[PDB]
Amino acid sequence: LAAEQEAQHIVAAARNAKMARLRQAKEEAEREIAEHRAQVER
Amino acid sequence: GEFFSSALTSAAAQQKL
Amino acid sequence: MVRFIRQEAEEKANEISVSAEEEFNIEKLQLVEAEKKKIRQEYERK
Repeated sequence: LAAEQEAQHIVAAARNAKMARLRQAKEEAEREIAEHRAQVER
Repeated sequence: GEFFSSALTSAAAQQKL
Repeated sequence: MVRFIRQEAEEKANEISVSAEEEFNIEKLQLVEAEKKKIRQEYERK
């Protein structure tokens, strides 16, 4: 049915979205630490 | 098994279930 | 009706995903603050 079919897609994509968002957020987060380290190195 | 098709039709008409 | 409840459950899963993403962003900020702290400590030692 529509109820059975619809719920599966978002639930399946939720884990992938969480993983991708976590990886991306870490990606720009490490940028701040790298910039601080570069300023300290300069 | 006989009423599976009717149940599918009823689920389609009426409507994590 | 039933599709509404199914979409509500799917949106609850998506909201759990979004909350995990936000918590991971906060954790990444804390981890890179710790990285800045250890970098500052090692740079001061150097």
